[PDB]
Amino acid sequence: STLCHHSLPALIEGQRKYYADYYAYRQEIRSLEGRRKRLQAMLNSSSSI
Amino acid sequence: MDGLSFVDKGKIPDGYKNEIDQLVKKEFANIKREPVHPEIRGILAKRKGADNSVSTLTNALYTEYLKQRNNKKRRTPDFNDDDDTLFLEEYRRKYPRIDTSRYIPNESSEVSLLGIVDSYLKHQEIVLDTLLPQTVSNQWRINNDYIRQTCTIVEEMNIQQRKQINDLEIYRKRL
Amino acid sequence: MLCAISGKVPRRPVLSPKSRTIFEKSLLEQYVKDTGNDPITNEPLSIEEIVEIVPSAQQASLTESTNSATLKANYSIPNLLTSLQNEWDAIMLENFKLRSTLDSLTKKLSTVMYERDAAKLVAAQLLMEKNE
Amino acid sequence: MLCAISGKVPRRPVLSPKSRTIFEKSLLEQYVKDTGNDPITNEPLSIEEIVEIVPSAQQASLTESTNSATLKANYSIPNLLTSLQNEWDAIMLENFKLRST
Amino acid sequence: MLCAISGKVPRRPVLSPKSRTIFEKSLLEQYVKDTGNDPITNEPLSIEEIVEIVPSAQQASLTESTNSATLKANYSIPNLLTSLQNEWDAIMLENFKLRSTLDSLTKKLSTVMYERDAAKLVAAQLLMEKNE
Repeated sequence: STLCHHSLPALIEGQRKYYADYYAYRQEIRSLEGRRKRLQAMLNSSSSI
Repeated sequence: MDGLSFVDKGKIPDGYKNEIDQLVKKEFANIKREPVHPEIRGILAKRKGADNSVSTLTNALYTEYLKQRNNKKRRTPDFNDDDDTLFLEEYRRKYPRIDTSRYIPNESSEVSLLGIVDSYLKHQEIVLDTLLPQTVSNQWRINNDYIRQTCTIVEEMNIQQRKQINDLEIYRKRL
Repeated sequence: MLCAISGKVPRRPVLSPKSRTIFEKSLLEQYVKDTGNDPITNEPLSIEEIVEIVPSAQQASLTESTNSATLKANYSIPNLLTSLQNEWDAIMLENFKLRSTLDSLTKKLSTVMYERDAAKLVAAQLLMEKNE
Repeated sequence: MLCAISGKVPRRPVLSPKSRTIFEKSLLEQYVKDTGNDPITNEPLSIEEIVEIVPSAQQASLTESTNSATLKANYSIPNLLTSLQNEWDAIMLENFKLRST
Repeated sequence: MLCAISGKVPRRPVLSPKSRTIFEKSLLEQYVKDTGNDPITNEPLSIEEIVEIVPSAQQASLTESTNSATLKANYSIPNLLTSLQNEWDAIMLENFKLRSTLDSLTKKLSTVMYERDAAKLVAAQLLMEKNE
């Protein structure tokens, strides 16, 4: 009863939360790289007028 | 616009969030909705296996369940019949089941059926007298040990998971 | 059991030890006379090595009673148990495929919810900067 | 051919080299492990002396296709379970008759 | 260690080299016959790649004591038949629950995906109006 009703569900809910937080952290890293690229692209586009 | 920037949640007033929720509702109304989103079809296309006999039986049961659910909703809305119990009642009504109650002896019972029952009882007696006493305690001990170790392992996994979540939240706070 | 040469139920079943296969006595004896070899493995075989399968007296009474409906019942307990086992394997695999699809859908649902909320925040910032 | 113990068509046929008789593998192995003897001749027999009969590919396909073709009409799990119960009752009646006699 | 399909203790445990995971031999062999793939990774897998694990005698005792009707003092053939029927009922109920859940989740996911796409559209539209 303790395994099936508590410990497993808690493990799975933790795993789902970790998966979601990891995807979020991957997005944040991509957004930081994308800010640096968007700054470079703005510069290059202004230099191409 | 793939690089959705991480906007700091605290700086935006809630009025702009409610207005954006309304605007997103409006555009979601303008979007034509397919019954399954195109992206999901790729996932669901992995489900298609072989047409095993079981798959036909389970499809049949689920389809008949959907028909009975519809008809009941059309007849009596007050029944808080959990879907499980309704499915089970339908399966019990339609499909032939092992009837152990035919083994209860009665004065009117045929000698054949009494003899069947007597043989079943005699085998049960032999097992209970000679076999189970020697093993049942050992079986329970072995199962309890295995389960206890499993519980310990799953608790350690839970701890390691919470640690991973915390470590990741630390990393996210260093960015 | 069928004779591996004739494909018919043998009237005098014999076992070749080399191939561990059942034959009709007359067919195996004739093939061994003609070739000296087992017809399946081509290993050398002699008439003295052939094991003649004795039908038990019970098997004789049963092979009269095989017209009885209780042997036409194709539902021997081992066969029923194995059919049940195969249906259990099939159900277990269907359930596993279902669970796997459900889990993948759940991970997708979470990912999409995060995309939606980040999008909505970006939109609310742009709307703020547009009304100012 | 039928197993000399069960009177049914075997699923893993084996030959005793002593009695020169066909049995179901599981039944013969159990009887030998209990008694150390062949169940018919009562001659001493080991499990390694048992000759496992290799079914030809036509025999394998026939065993699968007889099972398949005749179960096909009642292949639903509920029908399987009902048939199993009825077969158990038949066996228990036979055992009871034997014991009574 | 439980079979990664049934969630039960495997009676014959086998390792997939692709997923490095333990399965019931019958279940994994059947899945490979049906799909040619590993059930976890979907990488291609042949039957000859599966590494059958050799059970120690203690593992045998574990397999026969775990999830065995012989644990209970009501052990009898009628009770076995009833327990079997009950397990079949539970499995059918589980399959029904899985299907009902998957349908509901598919609908919820589709909804949230259309909401995400709408939000992305609104964000782009706002950025366009701000840039005009």
